[PDB]
Amino acid sequence: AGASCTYVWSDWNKCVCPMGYQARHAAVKFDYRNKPCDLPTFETKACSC
Amino acid sequence: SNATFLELVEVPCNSVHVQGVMTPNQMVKVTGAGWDNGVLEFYVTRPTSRSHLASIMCYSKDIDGVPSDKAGKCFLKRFEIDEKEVSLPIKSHNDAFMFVCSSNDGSALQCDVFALDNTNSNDGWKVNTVDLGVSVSPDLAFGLTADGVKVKKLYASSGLTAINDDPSLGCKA
Repeated sequence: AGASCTYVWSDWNKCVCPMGYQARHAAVKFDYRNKPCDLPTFETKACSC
Repeated sequence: SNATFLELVEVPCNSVHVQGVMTPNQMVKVTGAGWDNGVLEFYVTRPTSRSHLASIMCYSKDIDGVPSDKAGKCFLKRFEIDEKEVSLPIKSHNDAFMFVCSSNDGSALQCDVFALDNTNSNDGWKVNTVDLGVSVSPDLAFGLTADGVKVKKLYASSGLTAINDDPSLGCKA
């Protein structure tokens, strides 16, 4: 199966101006038995402002 | 600050106690995969001990005994000032959820509320923005009051400083 330990990504929010970046969110679905979930739950990217 | 570029720092405690003011474009985040029983309450407190400032209470539609006029609905409590229904995507204790709260301009406190159907997880999140009807002030705290929150996680953006070493707040020793 290989289930992802994070939920899927939310949509990118509106571009923040004039810094020129937007963000999107995920959440942890489960931690592994041997280690915490290491997939990202927050991401930023540059956008036009 | 705590990072060269904006990132969300996990808070190893039971609540997020921000030191200072909520700067615009910074945020506090609370997530969970669901909860076990009762209502889900996302709360915001302020100093002066401490006092409640605003609370979002969401009643599950999948719990027997919840009154019909509350099931599947969320309510915004302000301090008490009043309580009023708000349109949020959280409908069930079986839903995953995310609270992302920030100040849009250094005054108003608002939250983006996300919900995901655990039976249709590939469909993603539904989101609604709710104004908390209160203004930001120094040393706000954010947390959850619910029975059996699953995989509860707390974050504070790197431009904010949150308490991470107070055992009174459940911080990991």
